[PDB]
Amino acid sequence: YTEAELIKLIEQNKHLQRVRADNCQLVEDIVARATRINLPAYEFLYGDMLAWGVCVEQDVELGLYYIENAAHQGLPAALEQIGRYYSRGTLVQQDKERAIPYLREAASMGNLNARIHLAELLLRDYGSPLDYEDAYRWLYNSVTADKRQHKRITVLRNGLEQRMPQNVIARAKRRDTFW
Amino acid sequence: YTEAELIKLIEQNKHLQRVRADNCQLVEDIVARATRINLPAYEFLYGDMLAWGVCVEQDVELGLYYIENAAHQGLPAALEQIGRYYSRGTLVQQDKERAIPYLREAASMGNLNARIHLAELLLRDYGSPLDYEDAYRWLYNSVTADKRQHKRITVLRNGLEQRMPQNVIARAKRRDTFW
Amino acid sequence: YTEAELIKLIEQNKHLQRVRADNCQLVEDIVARATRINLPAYEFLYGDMLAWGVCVEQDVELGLYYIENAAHQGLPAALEQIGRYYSRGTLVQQDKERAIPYLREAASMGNLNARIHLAELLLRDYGSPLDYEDAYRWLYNSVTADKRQHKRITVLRNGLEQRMPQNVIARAKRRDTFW
Amino acid sequence: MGKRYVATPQQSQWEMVVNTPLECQLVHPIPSFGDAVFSSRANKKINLDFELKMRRPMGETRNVSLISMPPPWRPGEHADRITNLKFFKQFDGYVGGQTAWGILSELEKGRYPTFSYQDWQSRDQRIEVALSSVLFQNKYNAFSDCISNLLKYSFEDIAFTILHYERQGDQLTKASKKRLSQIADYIRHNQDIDLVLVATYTDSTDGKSASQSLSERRAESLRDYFQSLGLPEDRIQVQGYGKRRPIADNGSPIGKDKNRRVVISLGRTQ
Amino acid sequence: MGKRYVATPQQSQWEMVVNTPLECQLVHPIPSFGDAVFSSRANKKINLDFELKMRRPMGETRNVSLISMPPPWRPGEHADRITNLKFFKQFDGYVGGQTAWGILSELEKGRYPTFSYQDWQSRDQRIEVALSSVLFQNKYNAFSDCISNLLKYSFEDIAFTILHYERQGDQLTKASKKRLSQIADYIRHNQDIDLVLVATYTDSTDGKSASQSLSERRAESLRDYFQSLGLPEDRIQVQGYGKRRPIADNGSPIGKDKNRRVVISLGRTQV
Amino acid sequence: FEDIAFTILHYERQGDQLTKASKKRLSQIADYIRHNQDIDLVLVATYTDSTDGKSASQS
Repeated sequence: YTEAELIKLIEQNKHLQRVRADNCQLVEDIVARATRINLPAYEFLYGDMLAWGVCVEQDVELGLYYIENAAHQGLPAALEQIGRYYSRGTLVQQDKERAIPYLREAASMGNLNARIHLAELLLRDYGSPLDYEDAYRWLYNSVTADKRQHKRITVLRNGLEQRMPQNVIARAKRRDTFW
Repeated sequence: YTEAELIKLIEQNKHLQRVRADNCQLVEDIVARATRINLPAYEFLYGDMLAWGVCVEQDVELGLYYIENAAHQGLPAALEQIGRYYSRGTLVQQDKERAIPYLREAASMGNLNARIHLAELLLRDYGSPLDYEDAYRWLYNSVTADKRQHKRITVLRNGLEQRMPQNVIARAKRRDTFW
Repeated sequence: YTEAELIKLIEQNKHLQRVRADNCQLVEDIVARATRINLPAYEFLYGDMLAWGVCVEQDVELGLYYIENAAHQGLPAALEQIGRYYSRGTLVQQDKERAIPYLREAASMGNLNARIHLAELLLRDYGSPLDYEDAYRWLYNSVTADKRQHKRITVLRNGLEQRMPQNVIARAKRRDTFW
Repeated sequence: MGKRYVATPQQSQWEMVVNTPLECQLVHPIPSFGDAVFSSRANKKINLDFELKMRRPMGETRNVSLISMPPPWRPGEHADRITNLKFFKQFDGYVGGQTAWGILSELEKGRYPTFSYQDWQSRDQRIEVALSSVLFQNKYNAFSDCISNLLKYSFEDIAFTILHYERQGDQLTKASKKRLSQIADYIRHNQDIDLVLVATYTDSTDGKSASQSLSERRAESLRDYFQSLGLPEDRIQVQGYGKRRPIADNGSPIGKDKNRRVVISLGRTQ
Repeated sequence: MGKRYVATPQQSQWEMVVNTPLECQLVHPIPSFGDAVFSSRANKKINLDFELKMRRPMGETRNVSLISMPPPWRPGEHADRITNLKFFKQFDGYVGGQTAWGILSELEKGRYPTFSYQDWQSRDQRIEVALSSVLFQNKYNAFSDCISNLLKYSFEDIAFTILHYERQGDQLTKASKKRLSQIADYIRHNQDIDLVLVATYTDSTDGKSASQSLSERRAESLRDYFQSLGLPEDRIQVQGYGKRRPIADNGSPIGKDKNRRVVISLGRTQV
Repeated sequence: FEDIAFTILHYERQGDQLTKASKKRLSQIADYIRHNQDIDLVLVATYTDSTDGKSASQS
C-alpha cells in the first residue's frame, strides 16, 4: 500500500476490508512498516488488526498501543477511534469524560465523525459550555454530502445554539476556522 | 471650419445643423482639433456631438467633459449650456441653485440667453437679491433685434426693478458695463 | 479582442451575446487569457461564461471565483456583479449587507447601476444612515441620457433626502472646484 | 420623572468658536447632552444652521416638538408652540431657514427653546432639551457683528473667474482688478484652497511671438501676485496661450477685448 | 432574608477602563459578586454590550428578571419592570440592543437596575444583583464623551479600497487621500492586520517600461508609508503592474483616470 | 492538564512562524507550564509537507 491510499482507506473505514480482500498477503509488510518505520497510517492499521484480531491474532493491549502511537504522531482517525472507544466502552472501560479530549482534538484536526460525536456528548452534559463555541464553530463550517448526516449536523447545531448567548454565538460564527 | 465661423455658428445654435449638413465628413478633424489642440470652439462642438449623439456615438460623460473644457477655457456659450443643463435637468440632475453661478458668469461675459435665464431664475427666488443689481445692469444695456425677446427683457427688467431700492437702482443704471 | 473593445462590450452587458454570435470560437482564447495573464476584463468574461455556461460548461463556483478575480483588480462591472449577486441571491446566498461594500466601490468607480442599486438598498434599511451621504452624492453627480434612469435617480435622491438633515444634503452637493 | 437637559444659570455659557469673515459659530454646551451650534457661512444668501449635536447619537428617527418655554423665573407667561421637526437616526438634529433665526430670537427675549421627543436610548420615553438664555446677549451681539462682517460671496461664486486687460498696457481693467481683490480676500481668509490655475491669453493684433510674450508676462505677474497672498509656489500653475484659442470673433473691437483675458480657477480641500 | 449584592454608597465606584477611538468601556464593580461592563466599539451602527461578569461562573441557565428598583432613599416610588433575560451556564450575563441603553438610562435617573434569579451556587435560592447609581453621572458623561469620539467605521469598511492617482505626478487624488487617512487612523489604533496587498496600476500614457517603473515606485512609497504606520514588513506585499491589465477604456481621459489606480486589500484572521 | 497535554500546531505556507491559532495554543501551553511545577517531560515532533526536497524538509 501507498501511504496516501492507506490514509484514504482509513478515513473511509475500509482498510480492514481491503486487507481482507487481499487475503492478508501483505501482513509481513504492514508489521515491518509499523514496528520499524513507525508510519502513522501503518501504525493505525496494525493496531486495528491486532485489536480486533483479523488474520493476525487478537492482542488488545498491543493493538491499542499501536493505535495510540498513530495518535501520538497525530492521525485524526486514530484520535477519533480512541475517543469513541472510551465513549462507548469498546475494548476499554467506558469513560465519556475521558473520551471528550480525544474527540475534541480529532474534531479540531478536521474529523467530521469526531465533531458529531463531540457535539452529541456535550449535548448530554458530558463536558462544559466552554466547549460549545468551538464545537458549534466546527459544526458550522463543515460540508457533508450525506443528507442524513447533514440533517444530524443541523440538529446538533441548533441544540448547541439553544445554550449560548448572542455574544458568544456571534463570536463563533465570526472566526477563522478550517478543515 | 475656421475658428471664427465655428464660434458664430455656436452662438446661433447651428453648429450641429451645419455638421449634419456636411454629412459629417469633418468628424475626424473635429476630434483631432478638440482632443489635441484643445480649441475651445472645437471642444464645445465635440462635446455637443458626443453628448447628444449626432453621427458620433452618444457618450454623455465625455461630451459633458469636453463642454466643461470649452468652459474651462471660457467659451460663454459653453457656460450658458452647462447652466441651462443644470437649471432644466438635461443630462444632469436638476439643481437650479447650482445652475446660477454658470449662468452668472456667462451673462457677465455677454451671453444674452444667460442674462435672460439668470433673471428668470432670480425672479423665482433661486438666488439672492445681491445679484439683482448686476442682473438688472446686464439687462439694462443689452441690445436685441427680436421684438419678442425685447419685450421679455423689458418684463424681466421691471420685475427686477420692483425689488430693489432707489439707491441701488440708481447705482445700477449708473455703472460702466459692456458686452 | 483587443481589450478596450472587450471592456466596452462588457459595459453594455452584451459580451455574452457577442460570444454567442461569434459561434463559440473565442472559447480557448478567453480561457487562456483569463487564467494565464489574468486580464480583468477577460477574467470577468470567463467568470460570466462559467457561471451561465455560455460557450463552455457551467461552473458556478469557478465562475464566481473568476468574477471575484476581476473585481479585486478594479473592474467596475465585476464589483457591481458581485454586489448584485449578494443582494439578489443569484448563484450565492442572499446577503444585502455583504453586498453593500462591493456596490460602494463600483459606485465610486462611476458605475451607474451600482449607484442606483446602492440607493435602493439603503432606502430599504440595509445599511447604517452613514452611507446615505455618499449615495446621495453619487446619484447627484450622475449623468444619463435614458429618461427612465434619470427619473429613477431623481426619485432615489428624493427618497434619500427624506432621511437626511439637509445639512448633510448641502454637504453632498459641495465640490472642490467650480465644476 | 422625565429627563430634562438644560444648563442651570451657574452652568450656562455661550462661546463664539469660529469668528472669521468666512464662518461664524456660536456654541452652547448643554450639560450631559451635548452642544447646540449656530453656524453662518459666507454666501450670497441669508443662511443659518442650528445643529443639536448629541454625545450619544440619535437612536431612531423621531418627530420632535420645538416650543418656546418660559424659564422658571418668569411666572404668568405661557409657552408658544414654535414648530414640529424630525430628528433623524445617527444624525445631529438640524433646524434651518427661518426657524433657526426664530430660535435665536426666542433666546433674545429671554426664553428657553425646548425640543421634546421620545429618546430611543431612554426606553422610548419623552425627554426635553432646552437652550439656556443665561449669558446669551453679549455672545449674540458678537454673533451679529460677525454675521455683519461676512463675505457676500462663497467659493462657488469665485472659483471660476475671467478677467480682462486694457487695450494698451499690462494692467487689468478696473472691474477685473475688483474681482481679483475679491479672489485675494477669499484666498487670504480660506486655508483650504490648494490649487490655482491661471490661463492668460491675448488678442490677435500682435505677432504670434509677441502674443506669447505678453501672455507669459501677464501669467508671471499673476503668479507673483498669488505668491504674495501666501500660497506656496508648488500650488500655483500659470500658462500663457498667446493669441491661440480665441473665444470671441477676432477683428471686432469688442471681440479682441474679450479674447484679451485671463482665466483663474481655484480648487479647495474641504 | 435572601442574598442581595449591591455596592453601598461608600463602596460604589464607576471607572472608564478603555477610552480610545476604537472602544469605550465603563466598569462598575459589584462587591462580592463581580463586574458590570458597558462596552461600545467603533462601527457604522449604534452598538452597546452590557456584560455581567461573575467571580463564580453561572451554574445553570436561568431566567433572569431585570427591574428598575428604587434605592432605599426614595420612599413612595414603585419599581418598573424592564424585561426578562436568560443567563447561560458558565457564560457572562449579556444584555444588548436597546435594553443596555435602558439600563444606562435607569442608572441616570438615580435608580438601581436589579437582576433577580435563582443561583445554582446558592442551593437554587433567589438572589438579587443591583448596580449602584452613586458616583455614576460623571462617569456616564465621560462614557458619552468617549462614544461621541468613536470612529464611525470598522475594519470591514476599510478592508478593500481602490484609490486613484492624479494625471500628473505620483500623488493621490483628494478622495484617495481621505480614504488613505481613514485607513491610517484605524491601522494606527489597531495594527492587528496580517495581510496588506498593494497592487498598483497605471494608464496607457507611458511606455511599458516607464509605466512598470512608475507603478513599482508608487507601490514602494505606499509600502514605506504602511511601515511607518507600524505594520511589519512581512505583512506587506506590494506589486506593480504598470500599463498591464486595464479596467477601463484608455481612449478617453476618464478611462485613464479610472486606470491610474491602486488596490489596497487588508486581511486578518480572528482565530 | 488533560486539555493541553497533547497539542498539534500548524505552520504558515511560507516562513518559519506558526499560524495565529497555533501561537494562541502555544501561549496556553506556556501559561500552564509556567504555573505547573510538576510537568517533567516535553516531547516535540516537528514534520513538514512534501513540497520541498527531503534534505530541505529535514532542515
